Amino acid sequence: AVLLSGVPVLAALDVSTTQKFWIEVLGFTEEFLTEDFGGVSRDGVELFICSVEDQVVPDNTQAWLRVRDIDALHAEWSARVSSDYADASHPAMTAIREVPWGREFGLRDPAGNLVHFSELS
Amino acid sequence: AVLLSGVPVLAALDVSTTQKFWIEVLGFTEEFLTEDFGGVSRDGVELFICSVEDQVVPDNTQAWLRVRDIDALHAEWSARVSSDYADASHPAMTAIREVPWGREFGLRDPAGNLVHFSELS
Repeated sequence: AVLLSGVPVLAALDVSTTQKFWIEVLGFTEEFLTEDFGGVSRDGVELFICSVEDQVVPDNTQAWLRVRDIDALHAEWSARVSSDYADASHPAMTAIREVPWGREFGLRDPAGNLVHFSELS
Repeated sequence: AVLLSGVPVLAALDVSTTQKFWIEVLGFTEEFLTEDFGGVSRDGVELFICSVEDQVVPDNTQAWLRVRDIDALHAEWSARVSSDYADASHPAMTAIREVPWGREFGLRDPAGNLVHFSELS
């Protein structure tokens, strides 16, 4: 038995809207969408999105995506996603930060999930 | 910018205990452990484990791991993890199920996270 890859599952009270963001704003390709369960990918890296009935769940859900050329990716998204992280009514994206293992930025989606885009250095 | 891989983040009120399960029971290799944040991997596939203060979060957290030879993996774990899913006091593992996209089993860890081990067919 060999493990092949891992697929983070984001949570959302509204799967469809959250998936539309990952696709149209962030530039992921749709894999599938049902009412309760959605999937997207970019460069073969997949993320699923599953419905929940309590907002505390997505507000406490995270994922990491390892990237190459984090600078290009942040620039792609800088016009599209607010840098005002303190405003919880909209998605937002942090600046790129240097952390002890590499560089990363965080992105909070419309559902509340926090995804870390990171590069090892 | 190229995405390289995705890393699911499990939730837990007790990170250390949950990581000890993934390592000692499930046979993952430790990557790191701090009080609030842990990492493991197997065949290069990583999972992180992050602390939360509300049990509803891990009880509603999922991940998918794509595998090859799901039958070998289930057999590896069958003596080690109860098949009594209805008993919530211990980890448990479902039987392998045929789903419209392939075959899969679910594993609920001590923290409450549900991870799906799946094979495409």
